[PDB]
Amino acid sequence: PRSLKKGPFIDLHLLKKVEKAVESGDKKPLRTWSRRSTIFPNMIGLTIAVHNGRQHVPVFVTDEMVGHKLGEFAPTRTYRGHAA
Amino acid sequence: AKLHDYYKDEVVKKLMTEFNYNSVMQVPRVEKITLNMGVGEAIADKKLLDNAAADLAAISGQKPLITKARKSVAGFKIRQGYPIGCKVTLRGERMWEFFERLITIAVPRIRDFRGLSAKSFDGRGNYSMGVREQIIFPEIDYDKVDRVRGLDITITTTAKSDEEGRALLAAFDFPFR
Amino acid sequence: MKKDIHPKYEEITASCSCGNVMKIRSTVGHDLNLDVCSKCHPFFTGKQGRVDRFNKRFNI
Amino acid sequence: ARIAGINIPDHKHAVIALTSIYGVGKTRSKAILAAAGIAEDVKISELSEGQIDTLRDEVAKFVVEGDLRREISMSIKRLMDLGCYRGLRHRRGLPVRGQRTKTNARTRKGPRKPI
RNA sequence: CACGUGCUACAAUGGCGCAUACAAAGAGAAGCGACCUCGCGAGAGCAAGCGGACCUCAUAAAGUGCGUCGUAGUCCGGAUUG
Ligand SMILES: [K+]
Ligand SMILES: [K+]
Ligand SMILES: [K+]
Ligand SMILES: [Zn+2]
Repeated sequence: PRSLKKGPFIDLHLLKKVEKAVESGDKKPLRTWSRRSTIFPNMIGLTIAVHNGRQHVPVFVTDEMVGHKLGEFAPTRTYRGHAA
Repeated sequence: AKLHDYYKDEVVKKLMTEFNYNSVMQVPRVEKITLNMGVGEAIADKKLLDNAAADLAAISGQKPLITKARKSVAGFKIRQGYPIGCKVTLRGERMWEFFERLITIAVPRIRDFRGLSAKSFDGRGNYSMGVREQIIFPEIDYDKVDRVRGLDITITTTAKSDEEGRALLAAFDFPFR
Repeated sequence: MKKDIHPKYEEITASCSCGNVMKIRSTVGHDLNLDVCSKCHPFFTGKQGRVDRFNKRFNI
Repeated sequence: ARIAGINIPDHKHAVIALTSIYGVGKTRSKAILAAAGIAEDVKISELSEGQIDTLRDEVAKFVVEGDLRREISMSIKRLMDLGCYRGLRHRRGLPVRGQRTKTNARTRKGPRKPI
């Protein structure tokens, strides 16, 4: 995991968007490709659509989700089982 | 003895106030405690039932009564009159001594004890609980235990309802989650 | 009680770490030393997130 | 003899015997013994009841047995409820730490299941 | 799910603890980095030396002595998961 001294990593563009959305009010889901960005407390109650490589997957941030990367909640590979 | 003395000295007064009972006879009493072991494995081996009986005897302090199948059951591969369990009925002094031992020593010795369910009343004020391991009872020796045997304990009460039953047990500070 | 069919049942002294001593009838016969009892057991005594975690670890 | 609601082996040395407790490994076992002032080589049978009580106090400091199991269960449950990648791996009974699944992964998957 | 090539084991000709011997070959400047301090540790800070038979990587390990474990799914194994 990222060293504590470096602090949590977030893409600047996502941070700006989140701040604007929080200030604005309840907003349409934010569309981001930043799967690597850590989920922050301010994000809670916001819906962020995270790219999974082919589509943006809506994620409603919750308190438990905080401290996890956005990509964790958007699955990249599709598998419905062999011989299914 | 002590718990019986406690019942008369304290429990009656607390219950009388709580339920506004007209008479002392109205106050719920612990009629009996029945300890049962269902030894299905006995059908394969007779000795297992004997060992279970010996364990129940040590815990109860009383020789157990062997129970036998009421009717033949294909599912369990049992025929009527085949011994498949043992029980002891505890009354009076022996009951109160067991009740004390259970609350004071055995229940604490239960692994990962987080309290007993208060929803285990049968609807008529009688409380049933299961013991997963005979080890909890101090009389049983961990070193000499051939097999882990559980038992089911039922406390029969003169309580008309579950609320009266739970109150009676609560008065004795029976552990409840 | 019937005679000669029951286990011997005599008063024994049970001692605990908390120091509670109880004299009870039992088939055990020998005096018992107990790790725990009703008096000292945590349940009886009553002795028995992410947002906060984030703030503590990553306070800026 | 009886610590943390379990029976530790009397014949074994204390350092080994303590590891029988869930949540106690060799390191914690050594730490507990050092705090209790009991030598690692000493057998549990040899220890006095007072010595056993000191051990019990030391064990109480660490989360162990049922309490630990509850914590572990909650942590896994949280992940599965979250629906995070790790949670999904727990649900499917597949490796959670990015190991290969094309071959191996038998510990998580279990015995090979013929097509 | 099937196969190939490996690694680690299933222990006592071993495991673990402590103490203590004996190599070769090689690499290094957006590099090798000592010492000292700090951290259980991975490391961190500070900071020599060395473009090298000079300084650094860098500890050889098996071994040996002593102690312990005593044939157990173990003081074997170290997968898996928090
Ligand atoms: K352990
Ligand atoms: K993978
Ligand atoms: K390999
Ligand atoms: Zn006590």
